Amino acid sequence: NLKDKILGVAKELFIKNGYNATTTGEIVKLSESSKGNLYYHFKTKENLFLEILNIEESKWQEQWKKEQIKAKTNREKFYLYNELSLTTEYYYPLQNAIIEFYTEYYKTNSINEKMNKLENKYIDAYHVIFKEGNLNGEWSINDVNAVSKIAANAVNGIVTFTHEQNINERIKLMNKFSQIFLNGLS
Amino acid sequence: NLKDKILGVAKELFIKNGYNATTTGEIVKLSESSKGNLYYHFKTKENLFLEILNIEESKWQEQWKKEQIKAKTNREKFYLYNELSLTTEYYYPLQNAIIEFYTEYYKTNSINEKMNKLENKYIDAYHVIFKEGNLNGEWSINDVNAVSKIAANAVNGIVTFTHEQNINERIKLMNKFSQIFLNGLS
Ligand SMILES: CCNc1cc2oc3c/c(=[NH+]/CC)c(C)cc-3c(-c3ccccc3C(=O)OCC)c2cc1C
Repeated sequence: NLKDKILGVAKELFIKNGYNATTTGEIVKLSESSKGNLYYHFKTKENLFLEILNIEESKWQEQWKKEQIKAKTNREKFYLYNELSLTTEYYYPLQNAIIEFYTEYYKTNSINEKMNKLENKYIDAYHVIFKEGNLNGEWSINDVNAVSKIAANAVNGIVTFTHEQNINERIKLMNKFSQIFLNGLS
Repeated sequence: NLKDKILGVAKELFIKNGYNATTTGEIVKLSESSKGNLYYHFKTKENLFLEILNIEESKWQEQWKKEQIKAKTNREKFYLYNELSLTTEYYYPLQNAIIEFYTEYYKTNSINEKMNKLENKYIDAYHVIFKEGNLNGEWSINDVNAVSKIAANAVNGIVTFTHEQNINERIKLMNKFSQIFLNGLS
């Protein structure tokens, strides 16, 4: 494909090198397509990167819905989502390029637009879990939105900053966190 | 002193121009030293930088040692420590060079190992809070090493992926997290 085969070459690049580290010159060569091409449906570079973040967020959200069936109660869904977070191939892998990207493009009032666009799509799973858990009487959370943002970010932090200790240790610290957290909601 | 001069000159060089832009040639001349001296003390730019990172972490501790006195209980120190980590990054100078360096040498066996020892120093601040909170029946934690690692990364998450929200909202969410988390230990 075209725009679709570029979005891949980019993803690979942003993940492998970082937001700046990778350039359009690079993208184009390996993607194999005149630069101008990129300019059509991919206005700027933020547009391309912001693009990938959306697809990646969506791919992940989709994977989770197709896997959350294995968790009967919302309590389990909390535990599970946080566990899978550590192993997916989606979105989380380029959380580091997001750190760059923000610091490097953080002074454009276009900053909080698509950038908050994601916030909402990223804390969604938690909103459902807690909301539904509230209905489902698994706990009573007066401020679902606050708790979802906290959980989302706390978890993202655990997945992103412990990227060296052996995988199974991670799975366990994560489960201890999920435990302490939910325990604090009651 | 000349070693100290170099570190000082280099730190400010990193702040203004960032990690990748700062050159050792500039570091050598502005500190009135020499390539050879720089080599003898640090071997490489990467290494000189990690060195600064270590000096900075000690200042942080010294700072924390003087600040925690304002918090009588450990429950209090936890809240206070999480809030300081959030507010200071708003204006920590090197923060950028760090984000820049952090990703550059994030897949490097050598550097990544040294960096992990650096975070360990951060993580200890929590260890102390939890061990002491134990000896005071503020809570009972039988896996302090684990809970410390969780606090650190959870907090880091909240501090890192939340720059779009306004500072009052971020601080409110952080104190809420501290509350939720702390509650899950009783
Ligand atoms: C009141 C003066 N304020 C300070 C504020 C700080 O805010 C920081 C925010 C961050 N924001 C999230 C992306 C990250 C990553 C590191 C920080 C460090 C840090 C940087 C390099 C090497 C060691 C440390 C360090 O302190 O390491 C162990 C504690 C830091 C240090 C001091 C003194």
